[PDB]
Amino acid sequence: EVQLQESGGGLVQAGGSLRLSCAASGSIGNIYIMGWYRQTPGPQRELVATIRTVRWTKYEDYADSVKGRFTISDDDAKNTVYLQMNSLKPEDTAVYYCNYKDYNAPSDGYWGQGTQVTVSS
Amino acid sequence: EVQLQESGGGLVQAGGSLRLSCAASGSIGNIYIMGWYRQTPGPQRELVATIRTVRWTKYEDYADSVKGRFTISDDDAKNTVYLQMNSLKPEDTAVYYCNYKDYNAPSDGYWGQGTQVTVSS
Amino acid sequence: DGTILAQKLAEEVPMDVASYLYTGDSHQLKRANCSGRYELAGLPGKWPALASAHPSLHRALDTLTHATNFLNVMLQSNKSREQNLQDDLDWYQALVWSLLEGEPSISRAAITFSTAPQVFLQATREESRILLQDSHFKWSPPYLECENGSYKPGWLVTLSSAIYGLQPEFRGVMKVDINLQKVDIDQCSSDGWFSGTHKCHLNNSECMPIKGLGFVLGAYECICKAGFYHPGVLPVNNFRRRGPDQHISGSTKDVSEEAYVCLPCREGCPFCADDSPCFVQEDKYLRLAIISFQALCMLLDFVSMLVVYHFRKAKSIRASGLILLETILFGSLLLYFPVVILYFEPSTFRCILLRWARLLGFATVYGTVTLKLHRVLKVFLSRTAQRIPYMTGGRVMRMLAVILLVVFWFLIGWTSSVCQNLEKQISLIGQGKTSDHLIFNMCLIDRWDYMTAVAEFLFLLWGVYLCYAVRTVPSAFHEPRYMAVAVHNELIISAIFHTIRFVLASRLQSDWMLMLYFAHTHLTVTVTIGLLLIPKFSHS
Amino acid sequence: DGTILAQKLAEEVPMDVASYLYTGDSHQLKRANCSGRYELAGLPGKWPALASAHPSLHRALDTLTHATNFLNVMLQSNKSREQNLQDDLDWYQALVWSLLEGEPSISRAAITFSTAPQVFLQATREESRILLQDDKSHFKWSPPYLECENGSYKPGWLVTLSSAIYGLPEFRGVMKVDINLQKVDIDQCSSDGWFSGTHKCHLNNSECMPIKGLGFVLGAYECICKAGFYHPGVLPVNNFRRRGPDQHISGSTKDVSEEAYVCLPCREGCPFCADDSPCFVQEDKYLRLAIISFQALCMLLDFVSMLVVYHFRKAKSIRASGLILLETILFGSLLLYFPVVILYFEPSTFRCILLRWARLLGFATVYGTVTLKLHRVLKVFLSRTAQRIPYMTGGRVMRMLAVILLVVFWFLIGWTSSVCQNLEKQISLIGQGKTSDHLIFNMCLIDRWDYMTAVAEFLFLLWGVYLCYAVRTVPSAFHEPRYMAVAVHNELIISAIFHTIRFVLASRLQSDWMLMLYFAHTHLTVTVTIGLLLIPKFSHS
Ligand SMILES: CC(C)CCC[C@@H](C)[C@H]1CC[C@H]2[C@@H]3CC=C4C[C@@H](O)CC[C@]4(C)[C@H]3CC[C@]12C
Ligand SMILES: CC(C)CCC[C@@H](C)[C@H]1CC[C@H]2[C@@H]3CC=C4C[C@@H](O)CC[C@]4(C)[C@H]3CC[C@]12C
Ligand SMILES: CC(C)CCC[C@@H](C)[C@H]1CC[C@H]2[C@@H]3CC=C4C[C@@H](O)CC[C@]4(C)[C@H]3CC[C@]12C
Ligand SMILES: CC(C)CCC[C@@H](C)[C@H]1CC[C@H]2[C@@H]3CC=C4C[C@@H](O)CC[C@]4(C)[C@H]3CC[C@]12C
Ligand SMILES: CC(C)CCC[C@@H](C)[C@H]1CC[C@H]2[C@@H]3CC=C4C[C@@H](O)CC[C@]4(C)[C@H]3CC[C@]12C
Ligand SMILES: CC(C)CCC[C@@H](C)[C@H]1CC[C@H]2[C@@H]3CC=C4C[C@@H](O)CC[C@]4(C)[C@H]3CC[C@]12C
Ligand SMILES: CC(C)CCC[C@@H](C)[C@H]1CC[C@H]2[C@@H]3CC=C4C[C@@H](O)CC[C@]4(C)[C@H]3CC[C@]12C
Ligand SMILES: CC(C)CCC[C@@H](C)[C@H]1CC[C@H]2[C@@H]3CC=C4C[C@@H](O)CC[C@]4(C)[C@H]3CC[C@]12C
Ligand SMILES: CC(C)CCC[C@@H](C)[C@H]1CC[C@H]2[C@@H]3CC=C4C[C@@H](O)CC[C@]4(C)[C@H]3CC[C@]12C
Ligand SMILES: CC(C)CCC[C@@H](C)[C@H]1CC[C@H]2[C@@H]3CC=C4C[C@@H](O)CC[C@]4(C)[C@H]3CC[C@]12C
Ligand SMILES: CC(C)CCC[C@@H](C)[C@H]1CC[C@H]2[C@@H]3CC=C4C[C@@H](O)CC[C@]4(C)[C@H]3CC[C@]12C
Ligand SMILES: CC(C)CCC[C@@H](C)[C@H]1CC[C@H]2[C@@H]3CC=C4C[C@@H](O)CC[C@]4(C)[C@H]3CC[C@]12C
Ligand SMILES: CC(C)CCC[C@@H](C)[C@H]1CC[C@H]2[C@@H]3CC=C4C[C@@H](O)CC[C@]4(C)[C@H]3CC[C@]12C
Ligand SMILES: CC(C)CCC[C@@H](C)[C@H]1CC[C@H]2[C@@H]3CC=C4C[C@@H](O)CC[C@]4(C)[C@H]3CC[C@]12C
Ligand SMILES: CC(C)CCC[C@@H](C)[C@H]1CC[C@H]2[C@@H]3CC=C4C[C@@H](O)CC[C@]4(C)[C@H]3CC[C@]12C
Ligand SMILES: CC(C)CCC[C@@H](C)[C@H]1CC[C@H]2[C@@H]3CC=C4C[C@@H](O)CC[C@]4(C)[C@H]3CC[C@]12C
Ligand SMILES: CC(C)CCC[C@@H](C)[C@H]1CC[C@H]2[C@@H]3CC=C4C[C@@H](O)CC[C@]4(C)[C@H]3CC[C@]12C
Ligand SMILES: CC(C)CCC[C@@H](C)[C@H]1CC[C@H]2[C@@H]3CC=C4C[C@@H](O)CC[C@]4(C)[C@H]3CC[C@]12C
Ligand SMILES: CC(C)CCC[C@@H](C)[C@H]1CC[C@H]2[C@@H]3CC=C4C[C@@H](O)CC[C@]4(C)[C@H]3CC[C@]12C
Repeated sequence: EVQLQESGGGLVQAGGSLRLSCAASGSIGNIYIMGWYRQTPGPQRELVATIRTVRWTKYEDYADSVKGRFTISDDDAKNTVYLQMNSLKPEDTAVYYCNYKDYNAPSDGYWGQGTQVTVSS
Repeated sequence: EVQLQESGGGLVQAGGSLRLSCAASGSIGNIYIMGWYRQTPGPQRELVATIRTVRWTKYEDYADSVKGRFTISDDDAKNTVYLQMNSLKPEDTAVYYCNYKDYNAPSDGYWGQGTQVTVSS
Repeated sequence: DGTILAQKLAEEVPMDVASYLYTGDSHQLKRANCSGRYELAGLPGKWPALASAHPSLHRALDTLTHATNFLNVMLQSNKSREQNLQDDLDWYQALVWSLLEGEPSISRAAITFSTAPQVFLQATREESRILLQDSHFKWSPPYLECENGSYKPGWLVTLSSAIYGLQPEFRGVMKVDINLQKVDIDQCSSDGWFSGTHKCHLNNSECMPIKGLGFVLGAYECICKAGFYHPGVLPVNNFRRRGPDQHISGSTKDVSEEAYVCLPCREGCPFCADDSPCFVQEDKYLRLAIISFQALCMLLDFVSMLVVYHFRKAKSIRASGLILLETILFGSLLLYFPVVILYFEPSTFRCILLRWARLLGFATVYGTVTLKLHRVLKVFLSRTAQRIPYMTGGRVMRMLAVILLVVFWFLIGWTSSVCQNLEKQISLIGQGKTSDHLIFNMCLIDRWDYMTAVAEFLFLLWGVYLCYAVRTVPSAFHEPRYMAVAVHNELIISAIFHTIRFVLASRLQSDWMLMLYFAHTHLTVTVTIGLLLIPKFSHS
Repeated sequence: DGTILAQKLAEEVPMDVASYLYTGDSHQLKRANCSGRYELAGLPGKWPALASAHPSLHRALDTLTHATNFLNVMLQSNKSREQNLQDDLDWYQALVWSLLEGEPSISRAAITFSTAPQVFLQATREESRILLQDDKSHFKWSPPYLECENGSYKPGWLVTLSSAIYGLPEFRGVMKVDINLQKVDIDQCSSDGWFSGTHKCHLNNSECMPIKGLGFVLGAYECICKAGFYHPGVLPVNNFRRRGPDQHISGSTKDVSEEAYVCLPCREGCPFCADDSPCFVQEDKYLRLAIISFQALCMLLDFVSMLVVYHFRKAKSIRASGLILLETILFGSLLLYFPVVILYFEPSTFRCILLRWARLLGFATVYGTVTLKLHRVLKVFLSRTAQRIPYMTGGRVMRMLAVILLVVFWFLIGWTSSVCQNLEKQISLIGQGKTSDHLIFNMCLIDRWDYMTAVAEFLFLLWGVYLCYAVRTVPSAFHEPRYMAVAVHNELIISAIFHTIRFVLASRLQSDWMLMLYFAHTHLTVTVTIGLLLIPKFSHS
């Protein structure tokens, strides 16, 4: 139930980087999960990243395929949850959606803003 | 605490075996300590040892000199405890005194009865 | 209605009632299969934590949730291979043990840990070892072991909770047991476990409505099956005292687990014996003829009035005059109504008539006799000097009218003043004892009746002085000689009777009062209406 | 002495008073290198056991006891030495971090585990992350703790509870649990379970309660003591001492707020506030002083009149009246002059009886000899025409009047005796009356017997009226019967009017009005009687 603020606009090429932080203004820092629903459902070059395990000893939730891809971290008492666009790809073009997963979120969570990004080769 | 009971009479030569049955009638089973205070202060072939630590999964607390010696392990210390005469030697000729612990006793290890055993080679 | 359901549930379980009646049962005989899975639990379905049976179970469930919180924390450990080494296996069962000695009452516990069963369990409290086998804190009904017999346990619960798993449901639970034998089994009132608020054979369904304030519990309402143990709350059985009314302690009959009667010890007062202390004994050999005789006296007096109405000549009576003798023979009737009134219950209306009749009767009878005795004296002292002022009815009657006015006035004042304090106190229908703890209903003394007692005494003093004066006058029929007796008699007997009645007020029985009233009335009044009348028909 | 302790202890802790009485001041604070470090709470004891700190604290220490019991396992576990493996470190960092979520009121916690300190500390509620930085037993407590740093900050007070961990020679290590108390309040500042147990009630209760019976200074929470934590639903009520009619009463006069004072106020005669005008009726002297002086003067004049008559005998004019008769009439009137002087004082019981005892004897002695004198005149007239003169001067009339005096004595005795019996139950004499303006005044009630005496005098005087009617042509030397006729009719009319007025408008009349009416009636009837029967004896010769 937090208005997540996504700021990820900007024209970037392959190999560039960008910090798109879905800040949880209505809440506090590392308590929720992400996973960034995107308009394009057909990324042949692997999917978006996610991190943190809600509250229990924050863990790297990469699925063994995103390690050499977009990298995300936090700073303990830091709500800004940025995902650097490591090894950007042409498929990156989509509208990203930070979401909630803590509880009362059976079918994942929901987003409160959309960022329109465009990446080419 | 308790009214210990010592039953270890009987002549025995070296290599024989016998059971001293220290029974904590006025108390519960695996709740106290042993160690069998003895008068003989000059045993050149080591002496008796202790078993269990506090209350947990009765353990072997021999000093590496009684492991191949008197077997006080007992069938199950949650009962009268039998002390066995493995590899009997002439120095055993004396009177045995059972002792207890767990504090909350004015003496905390006193004896109440006594069995005198004679052992020769 | 849960009482009836419990009673029915009694007969659907063989060799089970005797466990609640008597705790042991198996101590003498335990030969049965797996029995006692569930009996009633709670009338309002179940108690999550409500009805608060001891705080021990509160802390037990609290420790349960706390411990399960540890495991819930060890759900998503990072890089948790959990190979189940010696130390890994050690940790969990060490915790299972640790969960034990934090509370006084607890039984065996176990952890499933389905990865391969990996189930680890121990024995009851104060005796624990290690045995390996090969949501929201759901409750359970009371439990008993089933492998053979029943033995000691006696309705120990099987509370447990589960744990969750992620990458689903680990299919693991943390079972605990609580021995409920050493626990107070409700109070059979103030709904709790196994007993909603009345819960016994007719706690009040037969007796209490008849007599409120039955006090069935005191501290434990009509102690129920119970059985777990006997707590210090003193289970109160058949404790409903209820004081008066049919609903009583009822130590009469049917004293057992079925004591539905409680129906006795109610007769007129808050006692148990038959009615007798509350109401003094009444006799009929004394309270019956006493009214029949007075009825006869009244009827004879009426017929005598008529007889005089049939005799006007015979000058012997002329000297008295019809108008006066008739007044006396009527005042007598009014004086004859302190006994008939006393024959019934002492209401207020009757307790007022008792004075209204007596005072008027007196003021008529010895208000005309005295005036006649005065007229004789005046005529005698006047004729010796040329003068005869006085005359019969027409002269005496108006003088008597003054006395009647005064008496009317006082009675009106007294009645009005006494029917005004009824808002606060009645002070009319009281009760007294007779040195044997016996209560009876009577009419008290107003502290004005003392004044009325002495008023008539003072009045009759004038009459006796008149008697002293007229002693030598020539009288044709000796009438003054007669009336002297009628005056002195009521000077003496009336005083004696009044003092006796007043001093022994509350120490006198009701029938005794009736006897005394009849005696006094027939010892003075009859003499008055017989002495002034009989000579008129003889000595011609 | 518990109350003054706070006041004297405020001056060893600068800037803190403002924090208790105003918790929010911390926001503007940039001073006080270190804030309060230790506050004296020993007056009730070292620490309140089973305090009124809600079960919360009980359950918190219970979770701590469960935890320490957990750590009391591997101290003796066989082969449970290891070398601080990563799995063991995870278990250790988890075992107390779990303790946080099990209680909504536990702040940061930690574990020492000296072997490599290995200590861990956590962040605030609902967001906590562990951090690692390189004898006595049974749960010893500690005083409230303040984060010194360079201020006090909002968190302010937290209790640092802890215990010990034994090992197989202790472990030289402990476990730290912190408890937030901002959400809890003091024990209503009057109970016996916390800092201010039945103390810290400066200038209340003992100062305001003994004199102020049922002062009720608390109601629900007396003497708001420290606050600082919060203002929960306990409703801390200050200056709650109402006292009803007590000498302290409301006391909403002066010294308001924290500096409480002004216990004594708003208590004068009745349960009211701010003076004595309410309840008590206005009392005047212009209608309560000259009246008694005039009454005394009239009394003294009557006395001298009696005397002068004693000094005149040979005047044949009086000879008809008879010395004894006129003296009796004058004394009767003098006695009748005591329903006003009696009303001049407070209505006791003795006086409330004296009033009837005087009025009835006067009203029977005065118009009980006039009537008889008229009767004697009538009888002598009706007898002289027929060879007879039976009546004679004082000696017959007086003896006949003795009967009326006997009857009156008797009734009064009965009435007095009856009245002094109900005193055990109710008094029904000294009552209180209203006058349509919420004011109470003390008066004497009506007995339901005075209705009867009022009509008794009326009936009696009717006889005199008839006598007056009969004697209308008798030749009289001094017209005395003509005069006495007025003395009878005047009374028959006035007394009736006065009685009805006094009975109907009874409770709706203040005391002074009653006195005025009594004096009016007395000097409208008795004075006329005396004057009429006496003045025409020293004139018209
Ligand atoms: C004062 C009240 C309470 C009672 C009064 C009762 C007396 C006065 C009444 C009751 C009955 C009456 C009598 C009834 C009948 C007769 C017959 C007649 O030829 C003369 C009058 C005479 C004789 C009456 C006189 C008055 C009387 C006696
Ligand atoms: C002529 C004489 C002898 C008759 C007897 C006197 C009569 C008038 C008296 C005797 C008893 C009296 C009653 C006594 C008590 C009560 C109850 C009261 O709440 C109303 C008045 C009432 C009902 C009285 C009315 C008058 C009464 C009936
Ligand atoms: C019937 C009852 C209740 C009436 C009231 C009681 C009194 C007042 C009555 C009863 C009898 C009456 C008397 C009866 C007869 C006479 C004779 C007559 O020449 C004068 C009136 C006189 C003297 C009456 C006066 C009033 C009287 C005394
Ligand atoms: C002299 C005799 C014959 C008659 C006297 C008249 C009687 C009937 C009158 C005089 C005054 C009257 C009383 C005056 C006032 C009250 C108070 C009222 O709340 C109840 C009625 C009551 C108590 C009246 C009852 C009747 C009463 C007593
Ligand atoms: C003798 C006759 C002619 C007159 C006697 C006086 C009568 C009328 C008087 C005497 C006592 C009086 C009663 C005394 C008390 C009460 C109770 C009250 O709640 C209603 C009025 C009532 C019931 C009174 C009515 C009037 C009353 C009955
Ligand atoms: C004041 C208290 C003690 C009452 C008085 C006491 C009683 C017992 C006595 C004392 C004096 C007595 C009186 C003395 C003489 C007379 C005159 C006589 O022709 C009639 C009776 C009469 C009128 C008596 C009535 C009763 C009397 C009043
Ligand atoms: C023992 C007691 C209770 C009995 C009552 C007393 C009676 C017997 C006494 C008291 C006074 C006596 C009377 C006193 C005076 C006289 C007047 C005389 O011309 C005839 C006898 C007569 C009338 C006496 C008769 C007996 C008498 C009436
Ligand atoms: C003694 C107690 C029980 C009281 C009873 C008294 C009765 C029986 C007494 C009291 C006074 C007596 C009277 C006194 C004097 C006389 C006069 C004489 O010529 C005939 C008998 C006669 C008329 C007596 C009859 C009996 C009598 C009336
Ligand atoms: C002697 C003459 C006047 C005859 C009438 C006597 C009357 C008025 C007197 C005489 C003695 C008196 C009693 C003496 C003692 C007691 C006991 C006391 O606890 C209550 C009053 C009571 C019950 C008195 C009531 C009035 C009384 C009965
Ligand atoms: C039997 C109980 C109820 C007592 C009543 C007895 C009465 C009726 C008796 C007792 C003594 C009797 C008196 C004894 C003597 C005489 C004298 C005689 O020449 C006329 C009748 C007369 C005056 C009697 C009248 C009746 C009398 C008063
Ligand atoms: C009965 C009480 C309460 C009140 C009435 C008392 C009256 C009767 C008393 C009080 C003062 C008395 C008078 C005082 C002095 C004298 C002068 C003397 O030369 C003749 C008697 C005479 C004239 C007295 C007559 C009786 C008297 C008037
Ligand atoms: C001769 C006349 C004028 C005198 C006046 C009457 C006297 C005797 C009356 C008036 C008031 C009366 C008092 C009224 C009330 C009380 C209180 C009571 O607990 C004891 C009796 C006592 C103290 C009375 C005694 C008698 C008394 C003093
Ligand atoms: C002073 C008071 C309280 C005394 C008691 C009241 C009565 C009994 C008193 C008051 C005044 C008295 C009278 C005073 C004077 C006389 C005239 C004398 O030639 C005969 C006696 C006689 C007639 C007295 C009789 C008794 C008397 C009437
Ligand atoms: C006729 C008049 C003048 C004289 C009467 C005598 C007087 C003094 C007597 C007669 C009866 C007596 C009463 C009898 C009983 C009681 C009850 C007692 O608990 C208190 C005293 C008291 C109330 C007495 C007071 C005095 C008393 C009223
Ligand atoms: C002037 C003369 C004739 C009047 C004499 C009246 C006397 C006897 C009367 C007046 C008031 C009476 C008192 C009235 C009230 C009380 C209080 C009561 O608890 C006991 C009786 C007692 C103490 C009475 C005793 C008798 C008493 C004192
Ligand atoms: C209260 C009402 C309802 C009834 C009672 C009223 C009484 C008190 C009234 C009515 C008629 C009156 C009588 C009328 C005429 C006479 C005859 C006269 O020579 C003396 C007074 C006397 C005797 C009056 C006294 C008062 C009296 C009796
Ligand atoms: C309205 C009221 C208060 C006024 C007072 C009433 C007075 C003025 C009236 C009432 C009755 C009247 C009296 C009635 C009858 C007589 C008898 C006559 O031979 C002389 C005049 C005399 C004595 C009258 C004088 C005036 C009188 C006394
Ligand atoms: C007959 C002449 C002298 C008047 C007598 C007045 C007395 C006896 C009576 C007659 C009418 C009565 C009033 C009638 C009605 C009420 C209303 C009631 O809520 C209170 C009592 C009160 C106010 C009575 C008081 C007493 C009263 C005034
Ligand atoms: C000032 C207030 C208190 C009223 C005064 C009342 C008295 C003192 C006054 C009022 C009117 C007066 C009367 C007026 C007229 C006469 C006729 C004269 O030939 C003799 C005196 C006599 C009979 C007066 C006596 C005194 C008197 C009754």
